[PDB]
Amino acid sequence: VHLTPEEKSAVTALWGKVNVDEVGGEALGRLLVVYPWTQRFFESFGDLSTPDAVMGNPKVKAHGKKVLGAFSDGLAHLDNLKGTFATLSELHCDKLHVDPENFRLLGNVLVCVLAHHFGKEFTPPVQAAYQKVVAGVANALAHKYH
Amino acid sequence: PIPVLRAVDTTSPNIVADTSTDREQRTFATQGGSVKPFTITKPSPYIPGLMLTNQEILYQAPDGKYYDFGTYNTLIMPSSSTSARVLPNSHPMQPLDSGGKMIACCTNQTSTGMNALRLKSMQFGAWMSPSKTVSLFAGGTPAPTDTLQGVDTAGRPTGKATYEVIGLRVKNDRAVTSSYETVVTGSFLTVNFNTGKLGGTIVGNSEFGDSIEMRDVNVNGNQFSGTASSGGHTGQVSGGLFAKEERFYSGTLEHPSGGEIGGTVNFGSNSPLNASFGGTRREYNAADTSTDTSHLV
Amino acid sequence: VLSPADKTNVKAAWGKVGAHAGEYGAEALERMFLSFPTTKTYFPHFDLSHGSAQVKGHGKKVADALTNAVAHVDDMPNALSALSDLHAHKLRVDPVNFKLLSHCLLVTLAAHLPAEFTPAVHASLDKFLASVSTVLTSKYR
Ligand code: HEM
Ligand code: HEM
Repeated sequence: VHLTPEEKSAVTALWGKVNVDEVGGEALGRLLVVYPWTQRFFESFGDLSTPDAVMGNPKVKAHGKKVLGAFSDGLAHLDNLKGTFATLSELHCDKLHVDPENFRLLGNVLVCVLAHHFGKEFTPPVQAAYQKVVAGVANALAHKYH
Repeated sequence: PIPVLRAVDTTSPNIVADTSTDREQRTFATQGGSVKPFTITKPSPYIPGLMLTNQEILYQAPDGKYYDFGTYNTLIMPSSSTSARVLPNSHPMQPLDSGGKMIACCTNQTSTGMNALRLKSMQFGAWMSPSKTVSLFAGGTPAPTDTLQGVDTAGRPTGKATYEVIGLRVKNDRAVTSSYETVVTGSFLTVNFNTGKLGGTIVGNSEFGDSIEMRDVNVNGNQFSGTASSGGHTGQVSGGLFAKEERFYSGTLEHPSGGEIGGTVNFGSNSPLNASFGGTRREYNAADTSTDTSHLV
Repeated sequence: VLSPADKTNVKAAWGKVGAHAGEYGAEALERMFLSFPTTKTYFPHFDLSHGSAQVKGHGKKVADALTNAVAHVDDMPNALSALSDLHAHKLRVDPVNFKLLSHCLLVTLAAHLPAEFTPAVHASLDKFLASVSTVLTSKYR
């Protein structure tokens, strides 16, 4: 992913305000609520029958922390996402058989969560920059299908 | 154990004080202290070799020293386990280099669930001296009067607005807070721009002490002042509306100025009843014609 | 297929947009054109720069059409027939483009309606927009 100076500083300046213990669990939570079939991959997490149940599921929150972790990792390696995400791509594609459309969906729910938190600071060009990042990540995560 | 907060060095070429008129801060403080605008240039923890430059605010204490707002000098964040959110009523203050202690409302980091803690244009809290005297404070970007609610149509402020707020005292070397639960339990203040009045109650509890009831408080532009009572004492209210107007990215007006509010209540020199408060606009309506301070629902 | 809950969630959230709907409309289009510049191909002789009155005008049209949809949420095929004529018969818009603009509307709504954009409501708005999209992308004469 090439980011512009203005783009890069914008993305990182916003990322710095992200509460890294909550925002990942938010995005994953919204994935499970907005695209409910994704719940099937986390049958082990217990009650996901309700939006409140989902959003207050401690294993969702915990696991969200890790997925945000990976996106944070990604920001430092925008120029080698495939390399960085190689182990994870194997997990998700070869082992779980997640349809890669769902990687794009999560990227987009994360973008919605950002805009939700940052409101008018999430300007069209700032979004466009985050789209490049989430598309990079999703493609890197899908690499083993390609 | 909570670590010691060291004063910010504003001598650095990275920290540069902001002398623009539009970044002018205003502060209400029982015994001095003010919030002060800076531009601050700092590295990113997420991409190396970057320097990011952003507008920010620092707290200047009465002893002259400057402090930032971080994890340890801000109110215990409420737990996220349920849908529900409780604010603990008692919070530790952070020891400073100077001997003193500090508490403030919030950082600039994201959170969910409890709107009165999500301040963007103001801070409130308290500074304790090495002598154990306390200056409680509330300060920020004042709401420009040209873009207060009703002004677009009527050239003067009109209507009502209702704010959700948290009050703060210091008792026994701890910050104590008004009851707040998600609302289920909270504190509401309502400004009537028709009558120029402000009404409402900061709801007390075991830790905070008695409620503070707004008695006769007048509003003028983006200032207010007057009287409150709490447990048979009378206190002096001083405060203001905060935050610039919100605009669509086109430039069109989206929300009027004054989406945030804050102040102090002063019961007496070094009285432990003294309070700061702050909060966020929960409902407004410029065409409201009511002449009382009953809350918008 | 929208649930009854989904319908009221959409009515409530979109009701909140009120007379700023044109602004939400134009901002979603600007977000689309910047984030996904292949979508510009459908507007070959528009001015699509940051200020454009043409984008503004168009956004109000889009936003009003959605308000019409919301008002007729139970029978959108009949309500939106003329727009299906335009988008499916005349324009032949690839449906991917509707996912792109739907995503940009969701982002516009999250940025401006932070009280209202709960997880449940986000879910309804997405389903609603997918349903609108299906209708505008179908030939059903
Ligand atoms: C860009 C999108 C995503 C990222 C960055 C991501 C990242 C991760 C990470 C870091 C882990 C932890 C693996 C470990 O601890 O070694 C993980 C596990 C997992 N991911 Fe994802 N993931 C993404 C998308 C998805 C999607 C869309 C699904 C399903 C719809 C999914 C399902 C899972 C599952 C089921 C596990 C469980 C592994 C286990 O319990 O052993 N992921 N993911
Ligand atoms: C929620 C989704 C959409 C709605 C509600 C919508 C609605 C409309 C409406 C109301 C018009 C104008 C009809 C009139 O003049 O009375 C229009 C025109 C148009 N729409 Fe859409 N639209 C949507 C999505 C799209 C997308 C995704 C594209 C292309 C990427 C597209 C391309 C166009 C074009 C090219 C026109 C004609 C503009 C011209 O005069 O050159 N629309 N749309």
